[PDB]
Amino acid sequence: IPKSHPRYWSLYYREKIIEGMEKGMTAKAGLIAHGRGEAFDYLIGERTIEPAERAMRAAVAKFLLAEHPVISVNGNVAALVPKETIELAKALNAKLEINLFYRTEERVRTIAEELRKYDPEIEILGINPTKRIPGLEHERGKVDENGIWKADVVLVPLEDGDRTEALVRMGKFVVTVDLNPLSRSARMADITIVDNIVRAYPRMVELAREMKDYSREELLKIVGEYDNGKTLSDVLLHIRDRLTRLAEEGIWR
Amino acid sequence: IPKSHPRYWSLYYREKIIEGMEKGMTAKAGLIAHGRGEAFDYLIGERTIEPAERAMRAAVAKFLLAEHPVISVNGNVAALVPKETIELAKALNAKLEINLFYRTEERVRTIAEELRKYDPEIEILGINPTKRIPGLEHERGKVDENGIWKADVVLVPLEDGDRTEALVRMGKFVVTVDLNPLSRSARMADITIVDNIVRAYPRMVELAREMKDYSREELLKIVGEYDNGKTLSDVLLHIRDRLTRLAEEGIWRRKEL
Ligand SMILES: Nc1ncnc2c1ncn2[C@@H]1O[C@H](COP(=O)(O)OP(=O)(O)OP(=O)(O)O)[C@@H](O)[C@H]1O
Ligand SMILES: Nc1ncnc2c1ncn2[C@@H]1O[C@H](COP(=O)(O)OP(=O)(O)OP(=O)(O)O)[C@@H](O)[C@H]1O
Ligand SMILES: [Mg+2]
Repeated sequence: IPKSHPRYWSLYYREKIIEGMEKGMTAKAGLIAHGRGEAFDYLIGERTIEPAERAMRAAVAKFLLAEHPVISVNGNVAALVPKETIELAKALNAKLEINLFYRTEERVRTIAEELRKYDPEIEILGINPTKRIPGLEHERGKVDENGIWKADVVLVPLEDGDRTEALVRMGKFVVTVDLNPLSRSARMADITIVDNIVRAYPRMVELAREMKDYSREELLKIVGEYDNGKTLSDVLLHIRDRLTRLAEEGIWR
Repeated sequence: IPKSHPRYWSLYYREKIIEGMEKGMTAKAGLIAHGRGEAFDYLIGERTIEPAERAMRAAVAKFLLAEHPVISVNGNVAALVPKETIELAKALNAKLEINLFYRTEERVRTIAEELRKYDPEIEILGINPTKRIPGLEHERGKVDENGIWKADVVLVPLEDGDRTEALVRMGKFVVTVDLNPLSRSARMADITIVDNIVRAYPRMVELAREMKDYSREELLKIVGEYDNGKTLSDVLLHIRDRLTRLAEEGIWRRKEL
C-alpha cells in the first residue's frame, strides 16, 4: 500500500506480528491480543495521548528511583519492539527478563535470539527461571531470581490480568503498557500507559534522557503526585469524545 | 479453563477460534479480527444490549418475509458457532454458503466437514463459487450462483466493508453481525446487529422459532419501522454513557464493572 494509506502503520505492524508467529516467537493467542490492540489504538487515535504521556513520565521517574528495575519481555514485544525494549532497559538501567505465560523452549530461545539480533551482548534473564510468582500455576508464573523475583519496580507490557494482579499482591510495583484501559491488567497495575507499545517504548526512552538528571526530590514529586485512577478515567473520557467525533465522519447511507 | 475464572467466557472463545485455525478452518487474520471484535465487546459490556435485540428482531422478520434468503459462513463463524449457524439457516429456510476472504481448497473442505459434524446431509454452497461480484478482488469476490448470486436477503457476519458494500450495490438486502458500530460493514448493511456472534446467533435462532408464526402483518410492521441509522447511534449512545459512568465512578483496582 502507498505510504499515504491511512492504515499504513497498523498494516506494517500486523505483518510484523505475523512474522513473529512465523519465527516461533508470538503465540496464537498473541495474534488475537494484537487485534485487540489495533482496535483500541484506532479508538484513541494511533498517537500517544496526554494521559499516556502523563503515565509515561511517572513510570520513567519511578524506574530511575527504583532499586532493582526489571523490564519484562513476551512474544508480542519481541515481534514489535525488540530493539526498543533493549534501549529502554539501558536508558533505565533495568535488567531484561523474558517472561512468558505460555512458556516453551523454542519460544524463549527465539525471543532470546531476536533480542540479540540487536545487541549480541545484553544480559537476558529468564532463560531458566527458578522462582515462582505466588498465586499462579507453576508453568505460568516462572521468574528468575535475579530479575522479577528480586525486583521492586516491574514493567510487564501487554500482560495478562492474573499475572499483573499476582505481581501486585506479591508486593511489586507494577507498570504496564496496555491499549485496553478496561482490561484487568490495565486496572490493576500501579501505572498504566494506554498507548501502542510501538510509540511508548521510544517515548519513554526519550523521557529517560530528558529526565536523566533530575533532583531525586523532583523524581519523587512526579511519582508522588501521579494518579493512575485519574489517568484511566481521562483515557476512558478521551475514547468517548473520539467516539462522538468519529461517528460524525466517514462514508454513510 | 476453570469455569470459576472471571474471564472464562472470553478465554473459552479465544480457545475455540484458535482451535479453528489449527483445524484449518480459520485464517491467521481471522484471529486478529476476533481480537478486534473483543475490543468493541469490552466497550459494550460483553452482552446483548437493547439496540442489538432490536436489530435482530428486524433481521429475523426480514428473513422470514424473504423468498431467497442466504446465510454466509466464513472461518470465524465456522469455529465459533458451527451449530447455531446451521440451526438458524433451517429455522429461516435459508441456504448456507461458505465465503472466505482468504479462500483455499483445504479451508473450504474443513469448514465443510465441520458443519457436517452437526448435520451429515446439510446442503452447502460456495464450495466452488463461479459468479464474480463486480468491483471486487477476483480473489475475494466470487459467490455461488445458486446462493448469494440470486439471493434477495443475505446475512454476512464478521464481514469486510468491501464485500458488504458490493453486495448492497448488487441490490441485495444485507444483514450483518458486527461488534464495531463504526465499521464500514456496519454502515453499509441494511440491518446491523452490533453484538457478539456467539450471543447473537443463538438468540436469533430463538426469534426465528418464536416468530415463525408472527402474522405477515406484524412482521412487515417490524421490518418497516426499523431504522439502522437510529439503531447505530443508539449503540454509540449506550457506549458513550457507559464510558461516562465508568469514568466518573473510577475503575482503578476495581474488580467488577
Ligand atoms: N501492540 C500492542 N500495544 C499495546 N497494547 C497491546 C498491544 N497488543 C495487545 N495489547 C494489550 O494487551 C492485552 C492483550 O493481553 P490479554 O489477552 O491478557 O488481554 P485481556 O485478557 O483482554 O486483558 P486481561 O488479561 O487484563 O483481562 C490487551 O488487553 C491489549 O490492551
Ligand atoms: N466474535 C465476533 N462477534 C461479533 N463481531 C465480530 C467478531 N469478530 C469480529 N467481529 C466484527 O467483524 C469485523 C471483522 O472484519 P474486519 O475487522 O476485517 O473489518 P474492519 O476493517 O475492522 O471494519 P470494516 O472493514 O467494516 O471497516 C470487525 O469489525 C468486528 O466488529
Ligand atoms: Mg488475558
